[PDB]
Amino acid sequence: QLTPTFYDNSCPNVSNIVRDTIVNELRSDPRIAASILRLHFHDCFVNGCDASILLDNTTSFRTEKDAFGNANSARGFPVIDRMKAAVESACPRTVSCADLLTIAAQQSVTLAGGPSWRVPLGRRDSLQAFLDLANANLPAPFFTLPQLKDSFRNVGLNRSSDLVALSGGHSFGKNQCRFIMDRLYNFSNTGLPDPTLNTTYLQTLRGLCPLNGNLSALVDFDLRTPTIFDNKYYVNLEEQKGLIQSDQELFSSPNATDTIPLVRSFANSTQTFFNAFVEAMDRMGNITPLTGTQGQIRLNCRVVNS
Ligand code: HEM
Ligand SMILES: COc1cc(/C=C/C(=O)O)ccc1O
Ligand SMILES: COc1cc(/C=C/C(=O)O)ccc1O
Ligand SMILES: [Ca+2]
Ligand SMILES: [Ca+2]
Repeated sequence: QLTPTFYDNSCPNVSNIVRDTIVNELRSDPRIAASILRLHFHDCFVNGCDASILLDNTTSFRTEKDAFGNANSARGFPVIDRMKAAVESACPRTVSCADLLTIAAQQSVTLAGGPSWRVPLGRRDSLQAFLDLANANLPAPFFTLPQLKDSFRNVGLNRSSDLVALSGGHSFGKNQCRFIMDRLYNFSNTGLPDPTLNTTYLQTLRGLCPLNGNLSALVDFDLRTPTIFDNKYYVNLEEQKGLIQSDQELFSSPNATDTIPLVRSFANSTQTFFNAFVEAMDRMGNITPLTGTQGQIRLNCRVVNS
């Protein structure tokens, strides 16, 4: 069983080292906190939270970094190496990359103004990466609500509260024009913009993402508080101002009978959202972990030991 006190004896300062590393990085890159949370998410949705996503290419297996969901998207890997090196110096061969990334995600959320809690620990590192599993498991921004739900259930999260609460991760962070071009100019081959996108916001987004423009240009997930982790992400949905398709569907989809009340619940109370996010976060963090003697304590998160 995973436990929050796993390193209280072997490395009582792991959480502190991780925090300081993020605090320093945030001064030169205010997007790092969001990037790190996403890395933990993409790690857990592929064979569980086993740091498989941090592994680089080998002649035997391809890195998950080249998955459609990570390629020219996932970021912050060097920052993870920095906190890892620091932790290894403070406590040699003690903290796994999988646990490190979990703590890093929790600290990122807290540093961004989100809830604060102690994540369960005791996960160990994988001996391989799963590129194909990543392309199949990572949900896409153009997914319908049914697909989004299927995606979460596929990894072990059956609750709609998991999807709605974890989707709150979009209360900060950036998104490329590339993933909303369809919503702005030609949604589902209708030749028209997505009707579930507020017309006034549509205009704003079209200005940031003109047709035939830079598809790599970055746009904020939350027009209200772009870098602050809060429940404003849900208020946007209620106003049809969710950035990507997968966001707005939680409130506009014909299959959203169960997600709508959850969206409103989180939008009405920060405490309600924070509690659900913590609960959902720990559930995601409990997806098929390697524990005990399974897997290893990777010294360099990029490669398997020795
Ligand atoms: C429900 C399905 C989800 C889909 C379809 C989805 C899709 C995406 C997309 C398209 C981006 C933009 C990537 C880019 O432009 O390169 C992104 C970024 C992000 N996502 Fe999600 N996401 C989902 C769930 C989540 C979850 C569960 C979390 C974490 C709890 C999360 C946290 C983030 C963060 C923080 C960013 C911004 C990262 C950065 O700015 O570096 N996402 N996601
Ligand atoms: C970067 O932040 C920290 C680093 C350490 C390192 C200890 C060691 O190397 O023994 C301890 C506490 C910290 O908050
Ligand atoms: C950029 O982020 C994502 C992209 C995809 C898929 C892209 C594609 O199939 O072209 C899936 C999940 C993601 O989180
Ligand atoms: Ca993984
Ligand atoms: Ca916000």
